[PDB]
Amino acid sequence: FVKVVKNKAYFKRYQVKFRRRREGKTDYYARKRLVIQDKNKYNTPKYRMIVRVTNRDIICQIAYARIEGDMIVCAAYAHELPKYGVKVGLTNYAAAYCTGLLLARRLLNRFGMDKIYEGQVEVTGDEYNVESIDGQPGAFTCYLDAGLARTTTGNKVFGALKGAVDGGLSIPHSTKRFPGYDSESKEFNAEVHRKHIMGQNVADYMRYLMEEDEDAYKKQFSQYIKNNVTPDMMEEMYKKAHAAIRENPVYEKKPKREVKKKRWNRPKMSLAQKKDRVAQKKASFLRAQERAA
Amino acid sequence: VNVPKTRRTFCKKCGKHQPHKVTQYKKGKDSLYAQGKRRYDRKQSGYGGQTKPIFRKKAKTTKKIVLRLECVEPNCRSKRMLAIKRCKHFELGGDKKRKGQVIQ
Amino acid sequence: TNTKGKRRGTRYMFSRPFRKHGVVPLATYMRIYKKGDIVDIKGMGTVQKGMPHKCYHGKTGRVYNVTQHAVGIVVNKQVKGKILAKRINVRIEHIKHSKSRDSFLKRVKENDQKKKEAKEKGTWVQLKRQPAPPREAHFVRTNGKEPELLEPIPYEFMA
Amino acid sequence: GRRPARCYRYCKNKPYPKSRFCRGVPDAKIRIFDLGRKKAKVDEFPLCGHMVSDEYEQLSSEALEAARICANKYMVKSCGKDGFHIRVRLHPFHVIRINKMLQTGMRGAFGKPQGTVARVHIGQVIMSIRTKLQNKEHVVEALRRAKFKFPGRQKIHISKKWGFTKFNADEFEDMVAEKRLIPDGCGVKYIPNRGPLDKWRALHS
RNA sequence: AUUAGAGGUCUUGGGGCCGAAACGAUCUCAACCUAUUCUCAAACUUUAAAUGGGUAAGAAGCCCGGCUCGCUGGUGUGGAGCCGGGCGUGGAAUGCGAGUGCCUAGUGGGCCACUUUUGGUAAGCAGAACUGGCGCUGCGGGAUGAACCGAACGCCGGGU
RNA sequence: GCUCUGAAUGUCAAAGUGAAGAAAUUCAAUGAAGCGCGGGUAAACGGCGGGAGUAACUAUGACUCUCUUAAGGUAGCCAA
RNA sequence: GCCAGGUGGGGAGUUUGACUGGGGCGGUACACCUGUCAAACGGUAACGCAGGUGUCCUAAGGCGAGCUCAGGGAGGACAGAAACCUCCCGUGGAGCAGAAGGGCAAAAGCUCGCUUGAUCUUGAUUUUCAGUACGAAUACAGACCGUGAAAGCGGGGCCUCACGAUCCUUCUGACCUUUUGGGUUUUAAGCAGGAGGUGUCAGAAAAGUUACCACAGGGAUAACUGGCUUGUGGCGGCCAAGCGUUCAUAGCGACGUCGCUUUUUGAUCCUUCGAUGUCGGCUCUUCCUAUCAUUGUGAAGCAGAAUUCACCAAGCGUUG
RNA sequence: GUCUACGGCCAUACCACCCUGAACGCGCCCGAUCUCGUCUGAUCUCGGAAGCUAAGCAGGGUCGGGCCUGGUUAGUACUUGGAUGGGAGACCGCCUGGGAAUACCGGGUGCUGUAGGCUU
RNA sequence: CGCGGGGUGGAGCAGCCUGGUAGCUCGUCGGGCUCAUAACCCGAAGGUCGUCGGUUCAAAUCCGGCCCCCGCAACCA
RNA sequence: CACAUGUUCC
RNA sequence: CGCGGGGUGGAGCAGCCUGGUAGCUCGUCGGGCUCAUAACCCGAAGGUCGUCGGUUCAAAUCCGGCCCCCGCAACCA
Repeated sequence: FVKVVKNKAYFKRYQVKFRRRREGKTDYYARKRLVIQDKNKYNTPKYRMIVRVTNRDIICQIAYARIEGDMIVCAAYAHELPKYGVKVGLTNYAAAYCTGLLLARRLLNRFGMDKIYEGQVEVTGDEYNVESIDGQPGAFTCYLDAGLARTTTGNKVFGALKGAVDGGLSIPHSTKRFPGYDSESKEFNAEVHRKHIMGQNVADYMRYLMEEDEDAYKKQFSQYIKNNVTPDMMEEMYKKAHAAIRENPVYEKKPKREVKKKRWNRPKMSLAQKKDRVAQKKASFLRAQERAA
Repeated sequence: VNVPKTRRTFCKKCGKHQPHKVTQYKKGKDSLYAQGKRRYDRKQSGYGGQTKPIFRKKAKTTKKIVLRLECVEPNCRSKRMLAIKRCKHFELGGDKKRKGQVIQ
Repeated sequence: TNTKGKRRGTRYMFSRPFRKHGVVPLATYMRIYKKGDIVDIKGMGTVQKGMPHKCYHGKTGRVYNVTQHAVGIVVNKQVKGKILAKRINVRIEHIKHSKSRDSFLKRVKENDQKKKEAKEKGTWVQLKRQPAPPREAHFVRTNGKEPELLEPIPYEFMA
Repeated sequence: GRRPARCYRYCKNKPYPKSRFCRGVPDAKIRIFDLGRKKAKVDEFPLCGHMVSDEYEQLSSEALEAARICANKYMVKSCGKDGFHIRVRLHPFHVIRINKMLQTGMRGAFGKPQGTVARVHIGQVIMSIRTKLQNKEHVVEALRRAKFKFPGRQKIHISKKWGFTKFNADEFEDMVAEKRLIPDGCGVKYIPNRGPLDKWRALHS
C-alpha cells in the first residue's frame, strides 16, 4: 500500500493559516501594506476604500484599521440604487459608478464637506483630481482596497473608484486600468470611458439583439423588459440617477422591528446526552445480539 | 559577470538620471614627472641600491573592476568612476541569458 | 576560538515557536509607541531587516525616537564592569509594550483616588505596599472528625 | 586486542553516538538482542525476571554479547530449547574513543572510534527473561551466571508484571476477562474506552 | 538511530506447487502498509525546570488650562515643544552620606579547591565556567605541609 | 655549465637622427655587447627504467609483449 | 678620461615569520563564517569537534501580477521502472548560487512583464570594541529614479562570511585654489571620490649551512634519574563454554570481567641548563620473592623413577 | 436566533464522514456584444437571472483524529545553598529552599469589533 | 608593464603584402594499382582566417581594444 | 624489396 | 601509524589537469593464403573506468567513505 499521508503525526504538526486566509477572503501580504500606518503618525487613521463585487451586489465601504478590528466609517451598497433611480442591472459597470458616487457623497455629507468639494458634476470620464482648497478643510484621502480581484483594465473595482473621485475624494490613482485606456499604443481615450459609465455598452448589446435574435434577448435581459429599460433611456437614467444622489445621499435605516425570538438553527448537545446516547447505543447493540443467537 | 554597455543613472553634472555609456577603467601610464616619481629617482640616483620597498607577497588573485561612465548628452560630457565587487571573469555587454531553452 | 558573527549562537533565540511560523499578526504593527515608553525587545526571525543584536533579546528600554517602521531605544548593556546606555534602532516587529510598568501606573490611580477620596472623611488610609506579614493568630475547627494518622510506607523495590 | 573494561567504565563523556559526525564505527559485537521462543504468546509465560543495575557505569557491547550467551546456554539445559524467551534491554549506542599511539604525544589527541558501549542508570533493567512460572529458580540462577560477565554489582529481581507487559500480573486476567487487553502475540494491545463506537461492536462479536 | 514479533493485502517479488496458462488456487519467504513494542541523541525535539538576566516600584511624577510648528492632517486632527496653575501620607522591605575631576605607579608567567565541564586509559596532565582561596598571610587545628577546617593580626591583663 | 656561428635578426642603454609642439617634453626610426635561435663537448658538473607472459615434473626464464626516457648500469666487483 | 648597458658570491652588507604538550617535520587553530562545546541572558579556552570562505550574479539585483513545490496514488496510442497528458492527496517532507543554522506558501519559491535603489550626498547608530579603526549592517534625512491602479517597496543578493591604513601611483570631479615681483600659457602641487595591496590579512622589501663555532640567557624548554599515571609490558584472581577417552576446575581454560606491580616502553614537564659526569663490562656490598635448587610439606591423569601444581621459606647457592 | 462585507485573536476555529438548512444574503448557474485574458470565456474579465441547495457555506452529529484545558504520573526526575555526611570508588542519603515531562484518565470543540441586512 | 610574432580545414601550414582570389601536406572516404599493409594517383567531405568594433564598391587583409602563447627588456603602493 | 619451419611406421 | 600518487577489455598504457560522448599496441576468435604451421590479408568479439553513496542538464573525469597496491618521511640528544 501507501504510507498514509494524513496520519496522526501529520495533524500533530499541522499549523493552520489565518481564518480569513482559510476562507480565501484576505490577502495579508497586501493587507499589511494597505492598512498599517507609519509609526510617526500616531493614530492618524489610514482610510481605505474597500470595494467588493459579488454576483448580485457591489459593496463599497470605507474603513480605517484598528487593533480591535477595523472600523467602518461609511458604507454603500448596490441595492440602495432602486431607491434612487436604478431598477435593474445592479452589477454592471454603470452600477459601480453610482455606488462609488453614493459612497463619496454620503461621506462628505457626514463630514459637513458637502457644500465644498463638489467634484465632477458633468460626467466626462477623463482624469479628475480634487485638489485641496486653502483655508477650507483639506480634502478627504483614501486608498483603493482591491483585494483578491485581478486588477486588469476596465475592472469594476476601478469603476466605483471613478464614482468616488468625482464625488470629491482625493484617491490617488491613474488611468491605466479604466475601460478605454489603449493597451498597445499606451494612451487614454476619455470618450470611450464615458460610454461604460453611462451604461452604453449594455445598450449596444441590447441593440445588437434586436436585429439578431429576440429569444436570447428575452432571456438575457429579462428584468430589463420587466422594468421597460430600452436602449433609449439608459444614458438619461444614470444621468438622472447621478443627480438624485448628489442631492440626497443620506442613508435611512429600516425600522428594527420586534423579533419573535425563535430558533431555526440547531442547538448544541449537552454532555449528559452524548454520554447517554452511547449508553443507549451499547445497550441496543447487545439486545439485538441476543435475538439472532 | 555581465554588465550592459549602457546604463541610465544619476549624472553629477547634469543633475538627474540620464543614460550613460559604460566602459572599463584602465591604468594610465605612470608619469615621469609626478612628485613621488621625481622624489624616488633622486633617491635612487647614486649609490646605496634600492631605497624603497618592493612588494613581493602577492596574495589576491583578482582586482576590483571599475566602470568608466560617460554621459551621452551632447552638452553634458562628464565621466565618473564606479566599481563592482571582485570577480575573475568580466565582460561588457555579454549575450543575455535565456530562461528555459535547450542546452548542449 | 569562537567567531564574531552577528548571529552566532541564535539557533533558538530567533527561531519562531512551534506551530507559529509564517505571516505575523497585524496587531504587532498597528500598535503605537510614543516617546518614553517602557519597551522590551524580543527578536523575531521572520523579519530579517531591523533585527537587534542577540545581546538585547530580553533587555528592556525606553523609546526616544520614532520613525516609519522603527523606533530608537535607550537600553542598558553591561560591558565588563560598566553599564552603557546605548541607542539602537529596531523595527516594530521585534518590539512589545512592556507591562512591567503599568501595574505601577494602576497603583498610581488608586493612590491618587484614595488620597482625594477619604480626605473629606478625615481618615488616614494606608498607601504604601507592605510586604506579606506573618499571619495572625486564629483558630482551627476540627469538628467531629479526628486528624488522620500518617505513617511512612515500607520499601517496595519498584524495578 | 582491546583495552581493559576498567578504562571505559564510568559515564565520563557526553553521549557520542554513531551519526553523521562520528562515522567509521565498527559494528557492535551484539547483534541478536532477542532469542529463545520469541514467537510465543503472552499467556503462557507469566513469570518475568530482571537484572536491574545498581551503578551508573558503562557496559561494553562485548559484555552484553558475552552475558547473553551464558544466560542463554544455561536456560537451554534447564528449560529446554523453547521454554523461555530472553530480551537484552540495553542497546549499545555510545561510541568510545581510542587514542592509538603509532612520536606525537598529546598534540592533537582526539581519539578514533574504538568500539561501542552501553550506558546504564541505577535501577534500570539490563536483561529480562519470561518463562513458565514453575521454572522460577531456573531463571534466578541463569541471571546469576550473567552477573559475572558485567562490571560492578547489579540486583536480580522478579517483576510483578505479567510477562513482558507493563500490566501487573494480578490485574492481567481480569482485564482479559472484560476484554481490556487484546493479546497481540508477544505483546498485547490496550483497548481504551475512547475510540469510535463501531470497533467496540467489533470486539464484542 | 534501533530490537522484536503481530495483523493486513498480492502492494511488487524470490525458488516453488495442480495448474499450457489465470491477483484461479498453494503453504509460504520477503519487503510494503496498519495498530503495537525494546532502546537512544554535544552538533534531535513538542514539552521543560532549579539557578539566573533585564525593567518597574513617583516630584525628572501625576492632573488641569493655554500658546507655538515650515511636521502630521477629513477635522485647533495627530504628535512634539513651550508657558501657567494646582496636588507631598516622599507612595515596597533593609542598609548606607554621596557625586565628580585630574595626575598615576605596579601588573599584563599565575596556581589550588567544592560544583559544572572539554580532550586524554589516566596523571601532582592539558584547557575552560562560577565563587573563594594561595600568591601578598601570620594564628589555632589536620604529627609534618603555599591552598584543607577554624579564624584573619597594634601592645597587654582577665574571661569565653 | 662551457664554447663556436651570425646584419640572415627579435629584444636593449646612453648618445646621435627625424618629426610635432611656444618650450620643457613627447613620439617614431635607428640601435652594441649580452640573451633568444643553431652547432660542438661528459679524463665538464652529473645521470645510466617499470609491468606482465614463456621450456619434456617442478623451479627458472634464453625468448616475447607493453609502457617508457637524454641514456636506461655494459666490463667488472660485493652483505666489501 | 667620462657616461651607458651586460656580466659579476671574486668581494661587501643584511635577512632567513609566528603559533606549537621541547624544537624540527606536518599543520594553520594567523583574517573571516555556521552548528557544537558553553553549564536555558550575553561572554567563555585547547594543534577540541563537524564544516565553509578569498567566490558567484544584468539578474541569482528592483518592483508588480499570476502561480504551487517535493513525493505518492490512479489513469491514458506506441511508452517500458523511468518521455508526455489528466484528476486526486500533498505544512513544505521542495526550492531560495555556496557551508550550516534560521526564515519563507495567493512567498523570500517557480513563471512572465517593465527596469537599473548595485545611482548621488550629510550625519546618527549597531556589530568586533579600548567602546579605536576597517569591514559588514540597521534606522533616517535630502536628492534624482524604478515599479505598481494604489497603498507601498527598492539606495544590491532573505539573514548570519566573501575582504584592506599611511606613503605612492592612477583616474574622475570645479568657469576650483597655489605655482611665489606681476600677467598670460603649459606643467606641477593641492582639495574630494574611486581604483592599483599588503592572506604573517591593524599592513617589514628577504635563502641556506655550521660537528670549527661565539654571546646573552632559559629548568618558562628537550635528552638522565626521581615523582604522579599505568595505556602498554609483566604478574595474579573471579565466572566456567569447552579441552582433558569418560570426567568443568589433576593440570588447563574461551567469551567476559576484576586487580596488582614499577625490573618494559609510553604520557607528563614538577625539580636540576653560574653543569648532579650521560652505554656497557670489571670489582664489591646489601636488600626484595613474583621459589630454579636445597630443608619441611600438601595435591596429581603420583605404581616405582622422572615431572608438574600449590604452601611455609630468601638461610645457603645459582658456574666455565 | 442568524447572515453578508471588513476584520481582531489565529485549530476550543483544523480534518474526516453523516444530517438539516425558514427568510435575506453568499453562492452555484446562464451567456461572450463590449472591457480584458487564455491552447480552451475552465480560470481571469464582462453581460445577466432560467434553475438550484447538489456543492461551497452555516448549524449539528461522531464512546472520532487533532487541538485546548485539568487530573495523574509526583513532591518522583532534577536543582540552589550546607556538612570534618556515607562510600575504595562509581555514586547515594540527609539539612535548607524551588520543582518538571510522557504513558494513563477527564473536561472542552471558537470568542468578538465596526457597518449593513434577514427573522419584517 | 613595454616591444616583437604568432593564432586559420581534424593537427600543422600557406595566403595578409603593393585589398575584390580561403590553398597546400598529413589524417578520414570512393576509385585505379599491386600477391600484399604499403608505395603511387584521382575525386569528394574539412576552415566564425583567435573575439569585437571602426572603414571601404571589396578586409582573413586596413585601424583600435580584448584573449592565449613565445622571446627579450622592464620593476617604489 | 621479403619467404621461417616439418609429423618419417612402412 | 601521518602524508603522496595509483586501480581503465586477456596483457601493458592513455584519456583525468580543463565534465559531456571511451581509446592505443598486443592478445584472443572466425574466414582466407599454404600440403601444413607461423608471418600476412579480411572481419568480428571483448571493459562500460576498484567499490558504494553523493554534486551536476550531463561525471572514467569533479567530491566523500571503504578496499587493494606502492612510495616518501619518521630527525637533535
